[PDB]
Amino acid sequence: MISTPLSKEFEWPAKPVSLELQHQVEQFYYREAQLLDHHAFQAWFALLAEDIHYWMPIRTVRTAREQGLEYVPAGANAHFDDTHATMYGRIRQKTSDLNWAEDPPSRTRHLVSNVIVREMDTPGTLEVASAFLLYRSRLERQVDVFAGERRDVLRIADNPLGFQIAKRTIILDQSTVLANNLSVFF
Amino acid sequence: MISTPLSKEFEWPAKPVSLELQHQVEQFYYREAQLLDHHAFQAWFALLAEDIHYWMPIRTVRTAREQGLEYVPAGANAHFDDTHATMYGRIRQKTSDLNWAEDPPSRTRHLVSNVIVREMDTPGTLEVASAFLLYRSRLERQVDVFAGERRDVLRIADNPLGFQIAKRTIILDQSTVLANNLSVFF
Amino acid sequence: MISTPLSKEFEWPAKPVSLELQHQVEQFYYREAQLLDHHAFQAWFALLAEDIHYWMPIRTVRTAREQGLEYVPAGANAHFDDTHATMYGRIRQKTSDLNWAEDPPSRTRHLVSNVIVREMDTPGTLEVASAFLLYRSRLERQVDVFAGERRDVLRIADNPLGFQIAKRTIILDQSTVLANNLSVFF
Amino acid sequence: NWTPDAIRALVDQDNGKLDARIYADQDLYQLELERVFGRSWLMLGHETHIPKIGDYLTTYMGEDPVIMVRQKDQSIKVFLNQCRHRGMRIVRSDGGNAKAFTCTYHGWAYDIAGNLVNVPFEKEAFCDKKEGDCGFDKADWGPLQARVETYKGLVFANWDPEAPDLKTYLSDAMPYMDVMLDRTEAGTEAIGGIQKWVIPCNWKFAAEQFCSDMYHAGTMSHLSGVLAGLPPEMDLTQIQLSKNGNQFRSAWGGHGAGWFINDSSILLSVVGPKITQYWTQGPAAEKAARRVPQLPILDMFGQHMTVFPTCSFLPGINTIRTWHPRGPNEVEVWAFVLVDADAPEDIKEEFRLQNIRTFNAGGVFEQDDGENWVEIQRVMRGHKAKSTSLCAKMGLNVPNKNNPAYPGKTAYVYAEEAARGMYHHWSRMMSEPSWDTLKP
Amino acid sequence: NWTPDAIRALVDQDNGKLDARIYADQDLYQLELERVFGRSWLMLGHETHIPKIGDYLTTYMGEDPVIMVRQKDQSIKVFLNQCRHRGMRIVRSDGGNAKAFTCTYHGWAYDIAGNLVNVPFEKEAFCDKKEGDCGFDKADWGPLQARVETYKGLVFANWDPEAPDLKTYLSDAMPYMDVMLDRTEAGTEAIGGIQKWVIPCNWKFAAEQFCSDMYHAGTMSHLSGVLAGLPPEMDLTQIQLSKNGNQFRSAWGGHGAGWFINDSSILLSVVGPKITQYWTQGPAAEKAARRVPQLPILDMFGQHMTVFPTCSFLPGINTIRTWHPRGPNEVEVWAFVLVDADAPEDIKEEFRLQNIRTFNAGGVFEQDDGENWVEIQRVMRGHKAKSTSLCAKMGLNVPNKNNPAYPGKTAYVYAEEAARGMYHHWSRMMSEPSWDTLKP
Amino acid sequence: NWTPDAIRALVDQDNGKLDARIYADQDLYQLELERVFGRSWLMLGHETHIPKIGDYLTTYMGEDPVIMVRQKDQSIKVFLNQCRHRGMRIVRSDGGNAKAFTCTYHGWAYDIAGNLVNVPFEKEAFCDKKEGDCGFDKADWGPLQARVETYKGLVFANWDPEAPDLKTYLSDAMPYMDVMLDRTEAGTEAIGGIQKWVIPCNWKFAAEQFCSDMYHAGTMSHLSGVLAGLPPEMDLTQIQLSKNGNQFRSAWGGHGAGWFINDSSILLSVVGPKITQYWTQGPAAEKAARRVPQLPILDMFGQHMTVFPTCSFLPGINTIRTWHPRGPNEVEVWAFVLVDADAPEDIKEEFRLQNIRTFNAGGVFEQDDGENWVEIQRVMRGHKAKSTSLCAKMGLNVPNKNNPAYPGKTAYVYAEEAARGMYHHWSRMMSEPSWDTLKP
Ligand SMILES: c1ccc(-c2ccccc2)cc1
Ligand SMILES: c1ccc(-c2ccccc2)cc1
Ligand SMILES: c1ccc(-c2ccccc2)cc1
Ligand code: FES
Ligand code: FES
Ligand code: FES
Ligand SMILES: [Fe+2]
Ligand SMILES: [Fe+2]
Ligand SMILES: [Fe+2]
Repeated sequence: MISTPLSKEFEWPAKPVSLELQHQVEQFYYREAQLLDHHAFQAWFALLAEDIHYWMPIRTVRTAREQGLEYVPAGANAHFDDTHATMYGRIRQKTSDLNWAEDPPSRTRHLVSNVIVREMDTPGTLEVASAFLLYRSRLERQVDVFAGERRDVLRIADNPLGFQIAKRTIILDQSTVLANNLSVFF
Repeated sequence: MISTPLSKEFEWPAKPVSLELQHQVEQFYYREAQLLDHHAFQAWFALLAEDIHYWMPIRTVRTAREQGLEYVPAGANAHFDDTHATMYGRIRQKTSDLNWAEDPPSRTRHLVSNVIVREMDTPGTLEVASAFLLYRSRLERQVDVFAGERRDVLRIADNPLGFQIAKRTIILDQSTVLANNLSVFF
Repeated sequence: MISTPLSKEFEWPAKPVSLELQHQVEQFYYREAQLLDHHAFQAWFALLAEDIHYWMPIRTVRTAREQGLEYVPAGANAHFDDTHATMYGRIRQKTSDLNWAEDPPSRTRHLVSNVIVREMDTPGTLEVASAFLLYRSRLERQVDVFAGERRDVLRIADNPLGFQIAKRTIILDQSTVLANNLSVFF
Repeated sequence: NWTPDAIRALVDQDNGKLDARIYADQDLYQLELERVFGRSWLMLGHETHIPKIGDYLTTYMGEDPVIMVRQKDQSIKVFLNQCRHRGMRIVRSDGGNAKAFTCTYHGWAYDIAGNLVNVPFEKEAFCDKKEGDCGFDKADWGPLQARVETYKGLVFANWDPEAPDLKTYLSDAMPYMDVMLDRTEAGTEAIGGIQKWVIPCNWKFAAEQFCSDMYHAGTMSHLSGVLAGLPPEMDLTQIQLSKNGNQFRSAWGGHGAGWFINDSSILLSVVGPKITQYWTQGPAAEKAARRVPQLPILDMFGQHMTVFPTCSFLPGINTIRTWHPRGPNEVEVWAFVLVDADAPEDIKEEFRLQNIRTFNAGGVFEQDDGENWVEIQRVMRGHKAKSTSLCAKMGLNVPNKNNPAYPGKTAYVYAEEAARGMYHHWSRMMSEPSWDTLKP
Repeated sequence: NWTPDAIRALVDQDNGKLDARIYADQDLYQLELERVFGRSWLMLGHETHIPKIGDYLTTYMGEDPVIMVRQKDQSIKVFLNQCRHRGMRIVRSDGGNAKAFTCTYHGWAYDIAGNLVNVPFEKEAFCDKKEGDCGFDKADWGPLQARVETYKGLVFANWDPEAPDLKTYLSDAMPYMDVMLDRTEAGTEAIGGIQKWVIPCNWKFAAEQFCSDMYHAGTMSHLSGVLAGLPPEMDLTQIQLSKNGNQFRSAWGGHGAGWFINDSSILLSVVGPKITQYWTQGPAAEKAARRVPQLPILDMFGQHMTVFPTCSFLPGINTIRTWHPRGPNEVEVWAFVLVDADAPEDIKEEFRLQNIRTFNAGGVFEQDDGENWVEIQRVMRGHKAKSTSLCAKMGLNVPNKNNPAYPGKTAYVYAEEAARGMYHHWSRMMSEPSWDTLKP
Repeated sequence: NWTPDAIRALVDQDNGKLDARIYADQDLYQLELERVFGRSWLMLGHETHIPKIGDYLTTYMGEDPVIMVRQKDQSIKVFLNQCRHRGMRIVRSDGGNAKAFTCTYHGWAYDIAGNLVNVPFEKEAFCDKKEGDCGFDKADWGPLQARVETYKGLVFANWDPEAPDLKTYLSDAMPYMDVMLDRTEAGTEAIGGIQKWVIPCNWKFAAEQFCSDMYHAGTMSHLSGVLAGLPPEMDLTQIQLSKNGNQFRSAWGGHGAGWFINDSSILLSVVGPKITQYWTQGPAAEKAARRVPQLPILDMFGQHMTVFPTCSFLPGINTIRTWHPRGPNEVEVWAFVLVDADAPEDIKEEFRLQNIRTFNAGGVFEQDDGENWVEIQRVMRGHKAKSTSLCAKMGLNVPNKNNPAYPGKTAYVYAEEAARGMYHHWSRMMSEPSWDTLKP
């Protein structure tokens, strides 16, 4: 369910998807991770659909009675809130050789696990939840560890990878961002 | 083998289990992780069998000749040593809104990988080894990383998830606990 | 492709491998991880082929115009550059009970994910890319986290695990090694 | 042990020289907590963060955690987030609504004014017959209160009762603040969500940049950020540069602002055509021009500003932040977005999305700023590098760079007059123990 | 540089005030290592940890790693886990059995008494004709030895030869220790497994809590912990509270204990009905009453105690721990469980499981304790928060709170008399250089 | 505040005693940065790292990042990797080729000599009519330059203009360096790839070990490392030991070397039979013997050496490294491999693979070395352990241990004469402010 609160668990289907579909989704994510971890930003950008919404909300620290205010809602400030056009600009920056935050480039590893797939009513469209561990190191000694969950809408596509990312919502397991920037893609 | 020393590797079967069974076990664990990472403690507790033994032994630092004393044995002090009744109390605490260690609640991510399944002689009963990375962050800047291995006894059940946890032994890759508490479930 | 630059992404096949083959490779890696994480070094060494080349290049920090110099090339200094004979010596050290760097032994966890398999032209020979998170803790409080990618050549073998490692190249997501040593196997 | 003469020697505004020790010395940082952060007006947030009675926001004054809370009489009180019993944090939430603040350790309850109102077992353990007859009075044990003043939406706080009032403290810098804060009679409002991130650098690097440093933006710091906003058919060779503008140094306080004149290029790159049009043309722009008559605001573009020590903002883009110090080698950025309360919904939305795109932890401009600051701090770890004499000579003794259309001391857009003013006032606060001489 | 007068001013027992600097100041911590930890009796473990000849346990005295080892004559010796050659850790294991301790660097071997007995190449490199003829003697190069004394199972150690003996050091607090330690002629035994975890807080918060702080348990710190032990049909509204009891302050030393009277509710919540019955009714309880005649132990429930500075335990629950300091902002808890050696097997098992459930790194009570302490330490990082005057007035000048049935100075169960005593003795050790005045 | 007398008391070479405070004291470390690292000749790399014009290597002098760059006249210049404007790192790459070094913050460009050649907007903002007419001159704002001297391939640098030249600084230790550096007229070359890793220990432990400590290798530190090189049919019981050899202490400077005589066993274990043969027999070995006539180099095996303070190498194995200090509790090892430029390709390859196997972050020898050092540093955190009097008596007053075949002061292979010399010179540099007395 697309509008499930990010505080609440993913709405997995009654029974798990087929072996074949699980394999294809996982293999797509592994290939996506390969592109990012080897700085193939143009190839990675090709996987983003024309109607992509790339969104990472701000998480807050709340006590018992106001836990419904944990996530800063849509239509407010966020870490990422992007379209195909704005992501294009980000990619232009990353491949410019003038992006000082990423020149010298960061060494990254996108660990992809806990992949749960749900088949949506539109044929070829899937809602997918996954856990991630993003290890980032740069220059001499800087190390930043990111963990969390991604909730994607994926569509079957005629590209070599077989899929395109239609929507991406990133749950980051941090309130205050502990890194100096978010100069890496999730 | 249930009584394999925790210092020794898991006794995997002669040949790996079927694709279908591997899928069902992994998907169960991913769903279990979703519940914990989204603080659905009552739903998670429902997955624990009535005869559950939830156990996490203390690990010690030993030289060559006394390596057999690495693990503090059963029937001695431990990090966790729990039944269905004691786990019920833990869940009552977690959902009380008075558990100050978890109010505000921690942000967790249970990464589940390296799943090895063994079919036991009792039909529907499985022994499962898996590796975990538990990322925990709370409040402003606190970050605790837990890594290790879980050795479970799982039974097929008529619940929506299809399984119940009959036994859980947690190998934590730490001697001295580096976090201020163990206020998260493994 | 064996000679793909380590800076460049893995050359995955046109379509992903079969479900059966993916399962067998992953299960082999999980079993390999079990042996290392439980200090079964002699059993682990048996998985290394007679013609094994175990190699971990040094990574450097480079700006835009000299990014082709990121990896210290083959035939130069490296973190690991090993044959069956030199690895045998390493194993002799690890099992001697005189290896002070590993006595008391480290507590390790080899998280294996992002497994991408490619079938080579030689029947039974596979090229495999995978991501890893190596958690290492020892003594009272020491913690070292390693992340990166492994690119292996695996051959089918008549051993209980079904495979032997013919080649291993380790991409470590670090330039300066942040740990005091590399006294663990990757 | 630092002497007033030794501290003053670290900053030379007459010769344009800075001692690099100011950015990394631990002993100097401890003196900053007492002599700068302990008696300066510091920005905590906006009035719209706490609109209703009982609404609170937890924030910082230096390294001290504080509670900013709306009172029953619509006033705002600020007090230390520390229980007077054993020092436990009273409020553990980022914000919300409360009727009382209760300590989780022993249950000491405080009202929204910061008064201790409930002590468990007071009758049984603290007194004999009547409350207070054994030396314990709840009125004696409330957390430290800070002075609170608001300036057109922004909430400022100061510990020191001897310090000047906010407006006197702001010197002649208020019109420059009004470019963002006083454009409409409706005032401003904060878009929900304060973004918090950690940069391992000294607070002065960030404070100076927004105070006096247009130089970095006009050179090579943000070439990739500008390219990010350009269409596929356009590149950096086609876009001009920008060389016309001025900067402002406050008469007192170390406040500073800088802007380009008659060129919307630098603003257009960050905020786009829709906001640029709103900022310059139409009823809203005309109203703003009337409300800020001391400045030719319609001719000003890409403004940067710092209200000393740590309140920084960019009028036009409307990002605003406090730099919370975390030692000499670390800072926490607490940033939020301000919009005109009466602005059309499509304008508010544009401000929201363009800010996330640009001046944000993951923004195309902000990420390159931090990378510079972190590397400076890392080099400062060296013994020779920490005592280096740094160049603050830019614009010094250079004639005919002022602009009579702007109030106060002005210089060229690419200058460090406001920077020299910031560090001069820094050295004044650090060397003068009394407000008898420090006050304007 | 701290003067004796400046140190004494940090603690005011006559007015019930504490300076918050005691919990975070780095210079004060260094003085603690010398003047408190360097000359206090510190608990290392139990005799049952090292029952046989050659058995050893590696532990800490402050931040100094030490080896606690059983000798051939059944005595216990304690010496620094540091080789006299280049400082290498001699023993790298948590415990076990040894005939010798050998350094891995250059092979210097020490006997179980701590004497240097083997130096490789001594004949070739260290001497000319006979051992010692060139100035090198193995007898000169043994690790620093500590004074060792046992009190009814517990092993204590002290570096200072001028310090008073253990029993004199324990003042009038020994009967209160006996409630747990001297219940039977069989003595106590430690359940296998010392749990070690790291809490980022000052040691004094933990030491004070077990010394004088029943107040937190009777208020809101452990509401969720109590609920954890309640059956499904019961909640917190049905359970009473508890208000009858006393606390004890030692005549000298800063030791303290607190307990409830004639109410087993707080004990029952932690240990359950089986242990409560064992603690109060039957031959074992009757024997304990005879063995500790100075206290009405059968009427005492949920006791807490600290033996200054860092030995803390809870008689009835039987958790016991040492707080190993790790700077002013961190502590390591080394905890284990004690049972009566002659207790029935089902009672020993109940003690084991109830302890893991409650007072343990993951226990339902312990986890809420640490969370309070960590947050206090985090707030103390602030400049204003670190110098706050804290309230230690609880029970001061409040009359008729003593209990004549108990030896020494007594106050109400909810009081800080024992706390004021702890901090007063702390200030004494920190300000008085000689035992000529410090000794009781 | 440390006085010259208090510093000298930390090291006693006449009695063979060392105060453990030298390894962990923060105040002593800060004095090391000024009085040791700030005026010593430090190794940065090899000439082959920067063979062509414009080639550069970024490295360290203590904690100061520096750029080592080849000039147009084939000379080498070394200057601080810090922009004079606001302190930004000028070069962010490990190495490569450049025509200019440009700062990313404000675009200040420096030539390969370290001269400031381009300042953006200098005409518009820095001057009035002509460059320099308002007090700003680019010649005034270049990064700090270091003195540069090469010794047979190795590049050394020193900040202090008052310091002695490199060769005078090297005292009588140069022949011992030539065993590795001057074997052929073709010189040496560095194998590509500098391995960098972080060890949490003091630099002096590593520096001393390579200076004077064959003792650890001949005892139990490397038993597992030796076993790693043994064939399946061989074990440690079959291999002998080695007891014949000498060590060298420099007349001035604290340099030291140690080696075995007439026994290739220790070398064979590390480098194998092919290198051992190359090192001892044939035209290459014969040539080396002629080129180093002051030493019987053909009879020397398994040599270790330290050029004070932090240049360490092992002639025969040909690993060489700089220990970059990172506080009193941490060091960075920057290691590379040297080979004779004219050596056969199979010999160069053997040197390459045997080095990775042995003296490398993951090597079978190196890993056991670090483990010892890290544990020493961890124990030093204790209050009693940090002030321990350590034994440096090895070989002191022991007669007839010198060897007349070797120049300068010599002792037994298992001795600490060179160690006592290292720490004595350390104490001299730390206590004497002027080169008027410090110079040889
Ligand atoms: C400090 C921070 C940001 C800017 C700035 C950059 C681009 C456009 C307008 C202002 C100037 C100084
Ligand atoms: C310090 C630690 C624990 C307790 C305590 C809590 C509940 C029941 C009995 C004692 C009191 C002070
Ligand atoms: C310091 C470092 C290494 C060695 C060394 C070890 C084995 C063989 C040759 C030299 C001696 C001192
Ligand atoms: S600390 Fe707040 S009530 Fe005791
Ligand atoms: S350090 Fe223990 S023998 Fe040298
Ligand atoms: S810091 Fe290098 S140009 Fe400003
Ligand atoms: Fe900027
Ligand atoms: Fe408690
Ligand atoms: Fe060595």
